Amino acid sequence: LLQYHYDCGDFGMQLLAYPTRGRTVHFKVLDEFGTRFEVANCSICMHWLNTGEDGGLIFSAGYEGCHVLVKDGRYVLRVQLEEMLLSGVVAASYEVQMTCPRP
Amino acid sequence: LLQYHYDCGDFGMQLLAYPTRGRTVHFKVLDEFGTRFEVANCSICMHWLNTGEDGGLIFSAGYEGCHVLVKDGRYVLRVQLEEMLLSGVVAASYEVQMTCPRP
Ligand SMILES: *[C@@H]1O[C@H](CO[C@@H]2O[C@@H](C)[C@@H](O)[C@@H](O)[C@@H]2O)[C@@H](O[C@@H]2O[C@H](CO)[C@@H](O)[C@H](O)[C@H]2NC(C)=O)[C@H](O)[C@H]1NC(C)=O
Ligand SMILES: *[C@@H]1O[C@H](CO[C@@H]2O[C@@H](C)[C@@H](O)[C@@H](O)[C@@H]2O)[C@@H](O[C@@H]2O[C@H](CO)[C@@H](O)[C@H](O)[C@H]2NC(C)=O)[C@H](O)[C@H]1NC(C)=O
Repeated sequence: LLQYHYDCGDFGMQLLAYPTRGRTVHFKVLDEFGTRFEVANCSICMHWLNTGEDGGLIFSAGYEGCHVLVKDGRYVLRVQLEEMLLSGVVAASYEVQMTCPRP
Repeated sequence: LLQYHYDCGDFGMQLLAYPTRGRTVHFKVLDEFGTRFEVANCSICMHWLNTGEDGGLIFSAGYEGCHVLVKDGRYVLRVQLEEMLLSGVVAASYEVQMTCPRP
């Protein structure tokens, strides 16, 4: 499987994913219509992509960033992870709802 | 003064500005509430910043990009240009409404 978890900060949250076997990870943000948006560095939307010292991918998003929605007094962002082979095919896809503050 | 003009393309438009005396140019996109957003490379919003061969700054924006509004069957994007000194102070500010297709 794919190792992932998310942390809640003061001004935003970050999602850390660890792919195996040389695979890569693509993050896609979802809106209320189910449309999928590729995640890239975006200062206007408060989206950022970085690699950790352990070799993991880190997607950090501000609470007031693009497509982060407010429901029941909590920040919620629906992100789908696509774990892919170097050929460009998707090996596995996971969907996670980042809800801050937890639970 | 500051030299600028915009061109209408098929899928988007680009704004070209030419600052003098070593000044720099900052592009800010405006929404309907008057809030000012700094323009940077943003694949999700279809905003891009590049420098031309003549040394000018080029801001290209897709017609379906962020804050591009539809009024009277035309794409309209309100952009404010800040011409600044290397000290960080604003020397001059111009506001332009990019309307495509012209007029
Ligand atoms: C995407 O952008 C990051 C920089 O984003 C920053 O960090 C966020 C938390 C945000 O709040 C701002 O502080 C910053 O804009 C790039 O990251 C750095 O990566 C370069 C390249 O390896 C490295 O030289 C820098 O030292 C890094 N910065 C820090 C503070 O360690 C990142 O490279 C960009 N990614 C792509 C693909 O363009
Ligand atoms: C910001 O991004 C551009 C690349 O954006 C591209 O062009 C747009 C029209 C878009 O539709 C896509 O095709 C692309 O993502 C960067 O530009 C290039 O700049 C580098 C650096 O000088 C150069 O090596 C490349 O050859 C350029 N690409 C081309 C096609 O000429 C630009 O550098 C980025 N700016 C910043 C500040 O990060």
